[PDB]
Amino acid sequence: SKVVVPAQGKKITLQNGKLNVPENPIIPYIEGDGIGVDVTPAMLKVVDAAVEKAYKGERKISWMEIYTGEKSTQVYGQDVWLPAETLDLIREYRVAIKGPLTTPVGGGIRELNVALRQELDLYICLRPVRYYQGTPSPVKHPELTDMVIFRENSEDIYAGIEWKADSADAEKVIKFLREEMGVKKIRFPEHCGIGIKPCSEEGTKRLVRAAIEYAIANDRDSVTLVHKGNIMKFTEGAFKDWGYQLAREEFGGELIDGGPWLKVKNPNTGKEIVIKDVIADAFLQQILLRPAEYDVIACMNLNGDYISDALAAQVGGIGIAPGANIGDECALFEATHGTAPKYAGQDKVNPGSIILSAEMMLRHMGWTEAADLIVKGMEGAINAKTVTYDFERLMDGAKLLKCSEFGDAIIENM
Amino acid sequence: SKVVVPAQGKKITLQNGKLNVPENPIIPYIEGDGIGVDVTPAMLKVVDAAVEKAYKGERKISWMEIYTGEKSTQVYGQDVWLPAETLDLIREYRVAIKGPLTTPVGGGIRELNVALRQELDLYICLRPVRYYQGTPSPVKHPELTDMVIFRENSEDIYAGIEWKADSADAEKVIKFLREEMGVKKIRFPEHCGIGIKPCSEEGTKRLVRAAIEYAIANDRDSVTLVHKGNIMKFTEGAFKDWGYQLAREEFGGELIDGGPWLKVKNPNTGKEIVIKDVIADAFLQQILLRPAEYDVIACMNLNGDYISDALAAQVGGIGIAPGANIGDECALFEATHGTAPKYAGQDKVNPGSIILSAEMMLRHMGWTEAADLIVKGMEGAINAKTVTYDFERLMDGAKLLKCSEFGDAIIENM
Repeated sequence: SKVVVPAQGKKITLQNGKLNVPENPIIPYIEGDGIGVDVTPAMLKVVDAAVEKAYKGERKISWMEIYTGEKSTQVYGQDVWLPAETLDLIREYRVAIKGPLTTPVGGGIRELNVALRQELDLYICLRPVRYYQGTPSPVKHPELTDMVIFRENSEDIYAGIEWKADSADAEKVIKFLREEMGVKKIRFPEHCGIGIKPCSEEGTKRLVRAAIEYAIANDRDSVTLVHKGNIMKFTEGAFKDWGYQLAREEFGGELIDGGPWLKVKNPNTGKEIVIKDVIADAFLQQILLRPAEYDVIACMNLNGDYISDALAAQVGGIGIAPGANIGDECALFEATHGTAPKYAGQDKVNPGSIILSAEMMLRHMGWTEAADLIVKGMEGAINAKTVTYDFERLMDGAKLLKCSEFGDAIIENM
Repeated sequence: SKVVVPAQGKKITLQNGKLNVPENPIIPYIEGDGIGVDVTPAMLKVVDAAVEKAYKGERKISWMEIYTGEKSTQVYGQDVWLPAETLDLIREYRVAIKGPLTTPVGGGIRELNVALRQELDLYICLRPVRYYQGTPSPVKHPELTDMVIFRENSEDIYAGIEWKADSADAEKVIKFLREEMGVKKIRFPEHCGIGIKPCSEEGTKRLVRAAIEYAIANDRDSVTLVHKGNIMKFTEGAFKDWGYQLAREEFGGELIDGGPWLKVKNPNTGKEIVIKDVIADAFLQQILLRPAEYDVIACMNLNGDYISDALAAQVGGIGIAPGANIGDECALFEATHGTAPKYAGQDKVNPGSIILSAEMMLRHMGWTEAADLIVKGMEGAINAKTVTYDFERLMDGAKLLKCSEFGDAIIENM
């Protein structure tokens, strides 16, 4: 209704589990708030150059701007932060990419990134972190890290089922918990905010299934379920049990003797994938001390949020960390950083995150060659020390480029 | 009843907020399970040598062994993992130290470390991490880290208020949540485990008060409240608001203009303590990228657990990280690592954690000189590269000592 759908261009189609991508697909993009106005132009220019170079003119993307966050209120009116048509258009065109969003405070509105993932049921948050050679790192051996995070997006404490201290509602659930449930373990029942943490079997088995399938399809060495189940037995503990169960029941998992770890034989390479588990807090230490020991990671919402943020900081990739939200009907690729309002419009921040999320998009669409050209450009720009301010500060001998220019460095290294 | 209270020795007394420590105080200790049988002998020998050297014979500790975990079932019978008298004796003698505990699986028993902290209301988990010069680290600059963690011990998802998927109980609370509360946001209400997360005002203001007071008493530069309140508004968000509020209301906090950060003037040094906040997941990145920016840390149960584990791994201190649990009536000092059953009895693990927790104990008792001798011994053993297997693997030029011998290295560097 305020989106202009492209005259040339054809919708991607879902023909039962498989995307059928036209040569001129319409891809919806949300520019983003803040520095989105800087990074999104740079991504449109490098994805274009990459599909121009890979398919020699045969394919072209028809970008269609859709609206969410702050820009959605300048186009549809001050009150609408998430238009209902954005959810239909992402549903309909199947794959979309987006910049960073601003959620307002003061108006009772919940975190718009999380609202997109729950409203479209994009239950997989997929976060790949690997080291790009030559990026400044705080650790000794960033190159030992190469992990793929499968974070459950639809449940956990992150669902935002909670009530305010001294509200009638909070009072009412605390009364129910103490009188009807007999909970004698709330230290201070007065002035007490209450959060609900759900974990279901359908919720963990659809995420863990997507994680093992990723490991078979890409011959990864292992799947680690990380959880905090020694303390949260019936949610985090339930997640680890349901994940091991699904590996035995659907993938023919077998004990590496005495257990608890399982072997899954890859039906294609013949190799064995170890299914193992480690407690979340010891895991946060393990990724620093022994990163080469881990590979595909499956976890719940909150843990996945922390794991991905920590891992991305150790490889120097806070501003180049890619991400996707995948459900059964559509996928939403995204810049994983914030809107950084100070720098907005100055053309200086790293467009690295949204560009590498675009390579994940291209790859997901089957346009592997275009996708490969973007990570070739990336490795080359970085190695050329021809870099944006956030990497140049920490580097000796770098050439400082604006955000737009780093886009052009990616195209020149293609 | 099976504890033998020492014939010589006198009880520490609480004379309203202040400990009055005798020259021969009786200190209860729980040996611990696993490697506790190795590390606890080493701590008793170095604390002894340190109070022998500091006060030239005038003071002596009268150790009284009390029982919890696996050793409690060999002494009181197979069923009793936490004797009710252990809670009276810690209550009564005011300060205790303990080794690592085994919680059993299969018998419905909750994590005994957490049960001690809740049963005695030891609401402060205090975790100091600093770098000891010359220890192997995975990061470039471990010396930039010097933080003190104030972790809330009595509330959060850690209280273990939860029910099993498909239990009558879980069914009943999900029915209450969907019908009486109108929650339309549980993705999968069937086969769904439910955890409760409480956060109260009394719970966060008593922990944050202990954190600011620590910063005034030790002239630390800042207090950072780390929370995940952009998503959990009424618990994590409540914690950050109640912490800022208590800094304005009880410490005369003032805006560093426009806010949200506050200044507290130290009533003794005249210096200003900045009270600030950072979101938990960005914090996990910040401690790696800019550790020198942070100092005293206040957080809820789970976040504090992760923060302390991550920070201890970056300074190479997973096996020498000290910890205390402080309430108003007693304090429980502890080895923060696990029981490591493989190595138990082999006299080879690092006694570093329980020894440095003993220095915190000594310090808490007012025996500052004895406490100072132990960290002098520690710095010296490490610098001498006269070290236990866990540090020696990673070091070039080290001398490998057994667990007992490293105790003696600490005494020889005193």
